[PDB]
Amino acid sequence: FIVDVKANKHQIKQAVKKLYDIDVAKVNTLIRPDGEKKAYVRLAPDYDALDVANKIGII
Amino acid sequence: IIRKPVTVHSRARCRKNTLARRKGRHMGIGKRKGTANARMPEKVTWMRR
Amino acid sequence: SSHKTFRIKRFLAKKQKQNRPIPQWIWMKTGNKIRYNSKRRHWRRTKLGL
RNA sequence: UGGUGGAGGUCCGUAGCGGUCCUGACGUGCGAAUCGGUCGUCCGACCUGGGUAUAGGGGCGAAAGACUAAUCGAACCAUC
RNA sequence: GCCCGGGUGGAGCCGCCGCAGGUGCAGAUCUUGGUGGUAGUAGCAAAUAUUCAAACGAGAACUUUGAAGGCCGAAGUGGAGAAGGGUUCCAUGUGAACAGCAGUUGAACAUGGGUCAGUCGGUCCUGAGAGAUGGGCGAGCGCCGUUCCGAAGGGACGGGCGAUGGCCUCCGUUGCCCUCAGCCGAUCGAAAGGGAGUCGGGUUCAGAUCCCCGAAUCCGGAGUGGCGGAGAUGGGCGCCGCGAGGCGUCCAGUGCGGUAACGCGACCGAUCCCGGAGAAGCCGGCGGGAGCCCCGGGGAGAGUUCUCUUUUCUUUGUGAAGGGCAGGGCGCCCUGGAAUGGGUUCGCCCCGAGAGAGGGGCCCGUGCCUUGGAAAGCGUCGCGGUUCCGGCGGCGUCCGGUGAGCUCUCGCUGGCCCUUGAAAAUCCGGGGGAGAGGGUGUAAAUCUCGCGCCGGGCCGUACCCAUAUCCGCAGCAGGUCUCCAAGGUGAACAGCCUCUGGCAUGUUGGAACAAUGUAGGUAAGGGAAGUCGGCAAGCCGGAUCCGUAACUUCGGGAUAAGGAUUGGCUCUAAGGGCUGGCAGCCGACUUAGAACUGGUGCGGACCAGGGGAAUCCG
RNA sequence: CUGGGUCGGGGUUUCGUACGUAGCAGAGCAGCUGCUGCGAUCUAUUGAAAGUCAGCCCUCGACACAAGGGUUUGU
Ligand SMILES: [Mg+2]
Ligand SMILES: [Mg+2]
Ligand SMILES: [Mg+2]
Ligand SMILES: [Mg+2]
Ligand SMILES: [Mg+2]
Ligand SMILES: [Mg+2]
Ligand SMILES: [Mg+2]
Ligand SMILES: [Mg+2]
Ligand SMILES: [Mg+2]
Ligand SMILES: [Mg+2]
Ligand SMILES: [Mg+2]
Ligand SMILES: [Mg+2]
Ligand SMILES: [Mg+2]
Ligand SMILES: [Mg+2]
Ligand SMILES: [Mg+2]
Ligand SMILES: [Mg+2]
Ligand SMILES: [Mg+2]
Ligand SMILES: [Mg+2]
Ligand SMILES: [Mg+2]
Ligand SMILES: [Mg+2]
Ligand SMILES: [Mg+2]
Ligand SMILES: [Mg+2]
Ligand SMILES: [Mg+2]
Ligand SMILES: [Mg+2]
Ligand SMILES: [Mg+2]
Ligand SMILES: [Mg+2]
Ligand SMILES: [Mg+2]
Ligand SMILES: [Mg+2]
Ligand SMILES: [Mg+2]
Ligand SMILES: [Mg+2]
Ligand SMILES: [Mg+2]
Ligand SMILES: [Mg+2]
Ligand SMILES: [Mg+2]
Ligand SMILES: [Mg+2]
Repeated sequence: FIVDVKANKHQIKQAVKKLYDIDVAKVNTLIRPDGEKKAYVRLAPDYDALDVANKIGII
Repeated sequence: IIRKPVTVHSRARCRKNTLARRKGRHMGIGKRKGTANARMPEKVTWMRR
Repeated sequence: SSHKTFRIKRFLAKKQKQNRPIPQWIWMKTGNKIRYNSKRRHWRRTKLGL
């Protein structure tokens, strides 16, 4: 995901959990050379990423 | 895609010359550049003795 | 430098974002006098101050 | 007398630092001070990075009026 | 100066009477802009070097692939960082401009991508220093000053009062009182100082100690603490029971062992006090351990095979964290008491303030074995997915020896100082003994022991790091801080050649080989007659064995000066370890002597002091 | 039916005696009971081998080539 530079890892985890009613294993955040924060969100093993991406709209 | 073999750099020549030096060749007073102490330190000699 | 501060990185990001050329639909508006981007900066020529 | 030991602002000499001579090259140059051979020193008053202090009639100077951002027998900037 | 004609042009302009002025250019090394001759000229010459074939393409000296010949030569033209740069990184596309020739190429242009951390750093500490308040000064913005002309603590074990919540039990939350007591001065100051804790394998076009897999680890937290184990369960008496074992009274129980160094899995404890670690220079010598190099073999795969070569080359392993054992060190302990002095080092040094000789203890154990761990990695041979695959299979990853060898690291010991070579954060041990627990048990308080539960937020992370990504106006022969470091020769990290890795000759090529240049050489006879002046060039040069003057501050002068030798090959002699005056088995480089031999040549390239006699000055 | 050119062959000349083979030549050394190996060098083949126009001399040997191409010029 792309998030704003004012978000903690805890905030990103909570936002994903509320929005997409899923579980998050961990979060890794970096700040792109162009300015916004990029977040890699690793889900729980019992959730697969492909179906969540389906529900999102990106396939 | 093959990994080419390493170009040969043999040691047969230098090991044959080393065998000659073992026998005592090429070690005359003509073929030596350092001092006697530099070639074989007298302190080390005395230590061993 | 690999070690850099947050504000330095943000300023660099803004400067990098500013370096794109103009959109092709600009030059054929009506009240337009712009032919190209005249503020483009190359890293070899001008050294960004700092 | 023979060993041993391993001192030293010690000697030859690399790396490093410096810059003698050719008054060589170049001299609208590679370069607003470089290049080549040859040179001085190379464990100590040694060489060097970063941090920090000293600001213009002031600083700093193993002292040449030297250095103080290619600017120094008084820096640079703006104004009068 | 002006009026007409012709042409171009496309929207304003002039005559006369007055009024007003920023009103007339050939120059001012005038200002700005433009353009010539020079001139298709100077020039595109620092660091050895390129050639053949094919492909793509309109187009090839410069692109790509293959082959050949070269260079860098481990103090690199290699592999990574710091500062600085800031998208230059990666993929695709283009060839207008730029890359001083060209380009199918680019650090150019155009589209898109790319930097993932509890453990790597910042973040914290303080250093040299910087800087508020109090105070002082100052017309004033302000300045001085950093403990100095200050009521500088907003904390706490515990006790008492008052209220609340939770089974109001016991504790928490406060509010008040009693009691307890320093600060070296707020705060800032290091991406090289201090600073707990992450390693291995795999993966991308570009990211990995960060992603995935697998093994760990530090810190912090937890009403009921989740749990084990420790604190712990004994003795006496009266008994019962044949005894085993079981009852009723008393008493103890904040662990135990070793003579000792000290050991064991824990083994209560506050304010306070003491100490340690953090926390220390430069140089020398020696020893231990790794990595590398080296030698003799087993494999596996390659190279040569005109002749020879049991041949030449490549490869042949195990992380962190535990456990054990080597191996190093001890200014640690016990017995005993030594001259006929002894022990011992390369050197030293040690001993009635207790040596030798026995027996122990402690610390580091980065080495070996094991858990990890063969399951992974790698080298080969063969099958698959005709591919999109951490694909599947066989085999192997073995045995030894040495070294004043190089680098790193640990340790011992000494030398030098009119030089004595940081602070704080943080952590730990001890001395004390204020307190707490229970009355014999369901034991309690308390545990730095074992396992178990939860979490670790924020920022940086791509690439260059330099004869093209930095600074010099630039792809500038300049400058710019570091780590890694093979073989041969050789004293050597010197010079020269080569391997791993890299590169295409430094912003162009072809053909000629005049003068004059720049940079190298060689010259008959003479030998400084040249020149201001032996400027430049030239002679000498390493090592071994002889020999070495005047003068002297007695240390030097000194490599003084001056001589001889140096190759190749075949021998001899001497210099050691381990096991059982001796015997056997291994072995690493040296030194000396001799013979033979070459067209007198032998430090054969490279490296590599000309000398002497005096004067002046310091 | 002539020409040069390339290659080859001779001549000249430079250097100094090639590789291989053989040797009861070789300071010596090791192994097997006189023989076999290592061994710098030496002797014979060996005035040998190699080079020799690119700006040397002759060839009458071989090979292919050579009756071309372009631009101009009138009293
Ligand atoms: Mg630049
Ligand atoms: Mg000296
Ligand atoms: Mg000159
Ligand atoms: Mg000139
Ligand atoms: Mg010297
Ligand atoms: Mg002053
Ligand atoms: Mg003067
Ligand atoms: Mg003045
Ligand atoms: Mg108009
Ligand atoms: Mg006007
Ligand atoms: Mg004019
Ligand atoms: Mg020209
Ligand atoms: Mg490099
Ligand atoms: Mg690199
Ligand atoms: Mg690129
Ligand atoms: Mg060009
Ligand atoms: Mg991890
Ligand atoms: Mg102040
Ligand atoms: Mg700080
Ligand atoms: Mg730090
Ligand atoms: Mg003793
Ligand atoms: Mg395996
Ligand atoms: Mg990187
Ligand atoms: Mg060249
Ligand atoms: Mg070139
Ligand atoms: Mg260049
Ligand atoms: Mg050039
Ligand atoms: Mg002469
Ligand atoms: Mg002569
Ligand atoms: Mg004269
Ligand atoms: Mg001279
Ligand atoms: Mg003298
Ligand atoms: Mg005199
Ligand atoms: Mg002097």
